[PDB]
Amino acid sequence: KQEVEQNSGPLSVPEGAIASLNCTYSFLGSQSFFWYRQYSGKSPELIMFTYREGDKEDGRFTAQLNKASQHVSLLIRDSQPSDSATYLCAVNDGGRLTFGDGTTLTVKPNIQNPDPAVYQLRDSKSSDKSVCLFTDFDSQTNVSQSKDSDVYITDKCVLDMRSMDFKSNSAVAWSNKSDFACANAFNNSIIPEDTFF
Amino acid sequence: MIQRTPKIQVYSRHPAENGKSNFLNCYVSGFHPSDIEVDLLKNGERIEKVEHSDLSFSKDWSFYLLYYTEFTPTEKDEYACRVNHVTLSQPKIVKWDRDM
Amino acid sequence: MSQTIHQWPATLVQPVGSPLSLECTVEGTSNPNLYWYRQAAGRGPQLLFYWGPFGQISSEVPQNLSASRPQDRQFILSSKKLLLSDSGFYLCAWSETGLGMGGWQFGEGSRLTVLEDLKNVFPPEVAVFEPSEAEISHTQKATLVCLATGFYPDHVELSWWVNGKEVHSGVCTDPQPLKEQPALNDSRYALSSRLRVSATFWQDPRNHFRCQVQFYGLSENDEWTQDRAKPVTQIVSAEAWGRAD
Amino acid sequence: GSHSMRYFFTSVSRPGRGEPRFIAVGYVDDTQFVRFDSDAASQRMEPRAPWIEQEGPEYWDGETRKVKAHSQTHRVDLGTLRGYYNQSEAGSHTVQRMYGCDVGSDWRFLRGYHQYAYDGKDYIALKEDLRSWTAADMAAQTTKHKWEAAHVAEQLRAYLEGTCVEWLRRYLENGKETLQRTDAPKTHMTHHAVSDHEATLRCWALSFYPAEITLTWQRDGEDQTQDTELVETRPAGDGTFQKWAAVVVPSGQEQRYTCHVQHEGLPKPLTLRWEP
Amino acid sequence: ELAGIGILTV
Repeated sequence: KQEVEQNSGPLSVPEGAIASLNCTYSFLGSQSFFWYRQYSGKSPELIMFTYREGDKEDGRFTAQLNKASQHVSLLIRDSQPSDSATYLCAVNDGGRLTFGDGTTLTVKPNIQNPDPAVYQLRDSKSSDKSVCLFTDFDSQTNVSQSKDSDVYITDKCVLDMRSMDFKSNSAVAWSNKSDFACANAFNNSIIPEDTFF
Repeated sequence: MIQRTPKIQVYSRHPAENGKSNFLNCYVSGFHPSDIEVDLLKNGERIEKVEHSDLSFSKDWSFYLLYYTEFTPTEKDEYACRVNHVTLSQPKIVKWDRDM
Repeated sequence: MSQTIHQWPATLVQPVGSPLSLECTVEGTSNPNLYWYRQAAGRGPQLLFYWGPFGQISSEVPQNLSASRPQDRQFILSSKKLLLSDSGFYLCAWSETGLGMGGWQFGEGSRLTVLEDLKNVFPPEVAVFEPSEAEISHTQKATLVCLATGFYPDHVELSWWVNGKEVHSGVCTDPQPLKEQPALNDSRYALSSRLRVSATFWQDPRNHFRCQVQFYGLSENDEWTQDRAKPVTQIVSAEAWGRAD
Repeated sequence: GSHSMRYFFTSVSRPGRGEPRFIAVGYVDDTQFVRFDSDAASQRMEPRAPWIEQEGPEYWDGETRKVKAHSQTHRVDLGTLRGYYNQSEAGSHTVQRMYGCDVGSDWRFLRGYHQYAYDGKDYIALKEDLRSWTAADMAAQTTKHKWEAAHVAEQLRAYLEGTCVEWLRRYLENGKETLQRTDAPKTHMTHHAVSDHEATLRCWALSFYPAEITLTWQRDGEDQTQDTELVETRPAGDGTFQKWAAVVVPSGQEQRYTCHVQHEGLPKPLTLRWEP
Repeated sequence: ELAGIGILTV
């Protein structure tokens, strides 16, 4: 609402950078302050609380309070893709917590050695669908929807094969129509390899 | 535990002038526990609708309350404050005097 | 060592007019402050009820909801007859008795979806797509893709199982589903996830891959008129085995 | 001059009737500005001074929630303390708390307080340093250990030195017409014999604010506190205060005595003296 | 302004 104001985001921050989240409250009598982290589909989880001016650090997280300007900040040091989430600011306005609407943070993974490509996968079952997978592209490559309601294309998501110390971006596209082919499936690619017999 | 016996003063908000409106007060202080009976009497008759301040206390935790009601003093009516408390063996009556 | 808070049920899908009963339990503190908040998408949790150890403190008045605390560490949110408006993510929280810094933690939340018409409910069809040889050869890795399609309402919990045990490494599941037909208000949804393993692990026919999707739907006794089997809460899955080149 | 803000809380358990009676009252200097009574129909923090009614509904709502939270904590305490003092469920017991601010003539923080009492005696208090606890006995030790593990003093340090003064300053400004005023005492003196050769001269100080005031007699230089029994300062009821001192003396001469009054509202200390 | 922190059960 307007009692606790936070930019909505999405706020992008490169991996390894410091993410700074800001909050402004209007209730003069607010005596304690809190930060929560909320992942998609999850309940919020407490990050910190503070009841005094200045900074309060807990690991990579640093909360800052300035009552004069009724401003509360949160700095996240060494941002990682795993901290992508919505950060909620809350003010204690008398026996309870009142919340801002949060600012959504997206931390883009740093892909060391990319090799963008589009592959076509078939299913182990007999399905009328065929799936195209755009993977291993740089984190600066944005994927968009198709100019065709018959095809579907997901947003990019990051996977970590902890065993190879290897991170990786993906995007899936599919359509039950014969026409649909992996060569034309995407829009604004970055010169990936398009394999075929 | 500590119980403390109350101190009592009965008086008027303003200088008593025969025939002019005023308030009859009875200030009880320095007592504990807080349960206490205070009545304002008119010719030894309990005055109805008597109001009192919000319970509060001092550094030594002892309580104080002000009881009051509007009234009009005269040369023949007698006003007094009847106070009872667990620390007293008997209810105590303090009579109102135009002076003091 | 152990201050806990749990709520139940985790997810509910019910028709307009049905009753509601959400539960919240705490452990490791006594006489706590208990709170019910509701959160709408894109927004911060909004307070419903704030109860002290001996009764309600907030003078707040939700339209069609009521709270109760039949035990020190047990808190309940009810409704005799749900309104569409009542859809949301219900969150329970606690704080130490008094006014301090102890606690202020939320339970896992109860997602409630109230529906107008139940005939719009469909479980997801699930299909797994096996890696392409071109990927295996260009890189030395194999990516499987699981596709949960045609479901409504918009929540499912996808999960990957390799040889009986659930896996997390190399897994990337879309955070939110996409509307299969964006223009329709009652469009069905889709979701995808990828599971990436080394070409060696895929090429072993000994390895069994399974995509599992928990869906939350109607209850056995919900009113139903359609021809098809009732779309109750169920797990839908698809499987694939490793292939020798 | 100096000013202060104080909150007083009293909870009395009435085993048999129902929940405990809880009454909270807030003061700025000698002026009550808010109250809360668990038995009133209101069930809200209510104003007792015009200048506080200017605060919006957000403020009132917040104060109401906090005060009720205070009440319920005192309820839990009453049950805990019986246990600590191994007392039964039968008798009535009392819990009191008080905290607040003191600021100087410059409105800067001078000292803070946070004290707690059980059955009329000190149970635990926060010391002048705002970091140490004075626990009266063994039961109070249990409490001081739990309040130390949770850093209660540190929290109170933030409230007493920051919030309490910030709001004390705010209230002094918003209610300047009332709080920063100074009502000089109106005085008069009566006299009438009690017998032949006996007469009590009585001096008065009425309608004065603040309450701090000195009313002493003098034949000449006192040198020490005189035997004149002075009545305890009392509230008029209209926000002002009153106090009188009396002396019995030989009827004949009466110019031997002179009533002296000293108050902040008076630049020069008064010196009354008349023979009715 | 009541204390909104530092108030706990004994």
